[PDB]
Amino acid sequence: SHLKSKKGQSTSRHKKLMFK
Amino acid sequence: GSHMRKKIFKPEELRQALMPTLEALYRQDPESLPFRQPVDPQLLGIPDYFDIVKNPMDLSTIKRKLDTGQYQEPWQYVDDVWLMFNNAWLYNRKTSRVYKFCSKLAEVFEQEIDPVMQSLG
Repeated sequence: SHLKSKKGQSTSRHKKLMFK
Repeated sequence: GSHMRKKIFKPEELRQALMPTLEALYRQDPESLPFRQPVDPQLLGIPDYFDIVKNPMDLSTIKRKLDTGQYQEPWQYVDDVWLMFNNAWLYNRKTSRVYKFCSKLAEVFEQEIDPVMQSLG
């Protein structure tokens, strides 16, 4: 949307350097 | 606590035992290439690094103080080595792209520290 709407932080599934 | 044996004998005699274990942990091989380029909250760190690492190092740092008389005592050396290992072990899975290039350093140095008498008793 135009402005943020209830987003906050998001882990988005992040497993240290075992993926990036 | 007490009842331990990680002093071996003298700081210089340690620089010696440290050499052979340097050949193992630091064999200038691909297994020791990514160890000096770990991760840290200062640069692309990983979620929660105070319970799985707290104070990580780079194989090049502990080496800059290993050849010298800074970390000749297995207590200090094994401390950074072990932590430098845990820095890439507590969350490196058991067969992914993180727990491998360092697992050969943990298995090759753990055999060279006994000789260093850090594991003497």
